Amino acid sequence: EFLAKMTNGFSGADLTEICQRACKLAIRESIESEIRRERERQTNPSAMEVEEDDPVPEIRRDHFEEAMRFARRSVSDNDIRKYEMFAQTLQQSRGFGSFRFPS
Amino acid sequence: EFLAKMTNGFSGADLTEICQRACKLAIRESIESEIRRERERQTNPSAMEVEEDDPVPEIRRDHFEEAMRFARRSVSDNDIRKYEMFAQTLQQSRGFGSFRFPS
Repeated sequence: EFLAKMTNGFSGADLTEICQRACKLAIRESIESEIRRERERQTNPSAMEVEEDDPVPEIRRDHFEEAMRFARRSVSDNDIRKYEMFAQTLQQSRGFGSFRFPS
Repeated sequence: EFLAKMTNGFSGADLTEICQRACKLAIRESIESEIRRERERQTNPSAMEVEEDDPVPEIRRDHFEEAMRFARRSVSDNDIRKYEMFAQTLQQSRGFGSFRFPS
């Protein structure tokens, strides 16, 4: 809900990217963990991995807060202004309005 | 009031003409009467003009109904459409609308 009143003029095809961006960032943190989990120096067989790491089982908040910094509105202000000018080029009761019938 | 809901898209400078048109038509009927009032044939001095004619002491309805037939809208539909497009080129809350404050 905080993402709602922060992204005002974003199109629907744009905030479907920032969740794919935060997904991509969390996969980057997961493979980052799995490239150093097997990189154990003085790898003792004692104290086995019966407790798993499980570093990122879901998207955290700072993944969103980092992926949100690359947000970008696709449509400009000049094209939403173009479609509003097309809505008024369309009629939408282009005329009198608010009349009544004789008794 | 019947002239109101009959002249819809007339400008204010246009129905100030049709009352000058009905005035001009009633003056035409008044001088029409005064060009035949003094044109009495077999003009007897008996039965004097102690009762005046007074043919048109005000504008009648058919003066309006005849002058209304030469009504003409000055502004077109393309220029009222131009000013509405200028109203939307103007902002008039060109944006979000309808937000609230946190509790």
